[PDB]
Amino acid sequence: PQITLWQRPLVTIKIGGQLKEALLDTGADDTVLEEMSLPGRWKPKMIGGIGGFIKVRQYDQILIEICGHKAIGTVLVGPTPVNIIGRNLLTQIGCTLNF
Amino acid sequence: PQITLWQRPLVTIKIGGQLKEALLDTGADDTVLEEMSLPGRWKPKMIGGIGGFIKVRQYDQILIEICGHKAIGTVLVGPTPVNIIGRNLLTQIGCTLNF
Ligand SMILES: CC(C)(C)OC(=O)N[C@@H](Cc1ccccc1)[C@H](O)CN[C@@H](Cc1ccccc1)C(=O)N[C@@H](CCC(=O)O)C(=O)N[C@@H](Cc1ccccc1)C(N)=O
Repeated sequence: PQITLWQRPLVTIKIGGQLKEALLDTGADDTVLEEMSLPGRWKPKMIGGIGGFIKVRQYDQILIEICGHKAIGTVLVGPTPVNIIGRNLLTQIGCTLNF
Repeated sequence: PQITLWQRPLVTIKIGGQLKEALLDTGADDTVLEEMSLPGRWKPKMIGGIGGFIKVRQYDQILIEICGHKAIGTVLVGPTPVNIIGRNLLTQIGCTLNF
C-alpha cells in the first residue's frame, strides 16, 4: 500500500502469536517492541534515541507479519513507549519513501 | 524521488542560510534540528523519544528546503544527536510511505 503522513503510520503486526499495533519508523535502524512475551534465546544490547539510551533484548531471526507481509529478522525488546518497525524490517517488506 | 531504506534516508536541507544533512523520519511527529544559529523569537518545549526527553527551542513558521522542496513550519532546536525531518514537514513535501 501507499500511506500518507498526516497521521502516524501505525500498522498491525503479528508476532509470537500476538496482534499488536506498531509505528512504521524510517528514522530507526532497528525494530524495537515494548515488553512482550517472546520465545527463544537472546543477547543483551544498548541502543540510542533522542532522549538518551536504553537496554534491549536482542532476538534474532524472529518471524513477524507486518500488514500482511511476512519477514524474518532481528527484533529488539525493551522499555520503549511505542512498538517501532525499523529499516531492518522495512527493507524486507519492500517499503519506500516517496515525494 | 523514491528512497529505499537499505541505508539511512539522509537528505540535504537548507535552513537559515546554511546547508545541512537531515534524516527523513516517519516516526517523528516533529522536526528537530541540532543547535544552530537561527534568528528570531522562540518558545521552550519538552519532547520525547526512545531514551527519554529533551527540551527544545520552538521556532514557528521557519522556511526550510528539503531535497529541493520548500516548506514552512515549526522547527525544533536542541540537543538532538542528528537532524530529524518529522511528519510536520514531511506532509508539506507530499512524502508518502510505499510497500
Ligand atoms: C524526534 C521526536 C519528534 C521526539 O520523535 C521521536 O522521538 N520519534 C520516535 C518515535 C517515538 C514514538 C513514541 C515515543 C517515543 C518515540 C522515532 O523512533 C524517532 N526516530 C529516530 C529519531 C532519532 C534519530 C537519530 C538520532 C536521534 C533521534 C530514532 O530515534 N531512531 C533510533 C530508533 C531506535 C533504534 O534504531 O534502535 C535509531 O535508529 N537509533 C540508532 C542510532 C543511534 C545510536 C546512538 C545514538 C543515537 C542514535 C541506534 N542503533 O541506537
